[PDB]
Amino acid sequence: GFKQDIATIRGDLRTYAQDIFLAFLNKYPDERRYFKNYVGKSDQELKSMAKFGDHTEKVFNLMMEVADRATDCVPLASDANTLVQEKQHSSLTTGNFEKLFVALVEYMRASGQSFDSQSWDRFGKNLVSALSSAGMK
Ligand code: HEM
Ligand SMILES: [C-]#N
Repeated sequence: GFKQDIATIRGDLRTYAQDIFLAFLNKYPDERRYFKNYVGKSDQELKSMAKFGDHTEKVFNLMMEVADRATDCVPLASDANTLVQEKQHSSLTTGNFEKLFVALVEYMRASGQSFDSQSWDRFGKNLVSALSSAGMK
């Protein structure tokens, strides 16, 4: 279930974070523009870069914190507020986050691993809702 999936992801966080983030960028290539350092680079070029792995690890660490702190896949308002108030998130709308969870759910369903993809879909939905409540346009 959802709780186990957090453990699955955390067990190999760097690998899953890079794979899912790439799945996001590749499904929605318009989103790559937000990430100047990643423009014009293949998956393998990005995986070779320590900074790319470090960035994706930090993002997915926090996502996993928000997921673990949630009750029944409903995230805490304070966590949504953190995400809205991140300086690097200033120009973003909830659609950016919606896209990320579409790609994440797609990745889980395509994977050989037994992810609770429906729970991640619900979690994504509830997070988008919470981002809006915290003031994200
Ligand atoms: C739940 C999902 C997300 C989480 C937990 C998250 C979290 C974070 C964190 C912790 C950082 C700082 C890490 C660092 O300095 O490298 C960061 C940076 C950033 N985030 Fe997110 N983020 C999420 C989704 C998104 C989305 C969907 C976008 C837009 C497509 C986005 C755009 C950015 C950008 C542009 C930066 C700065 C990257 C850079 O200049 O190196 N984030 N995010
Ligand atoms: C945020 N990536």
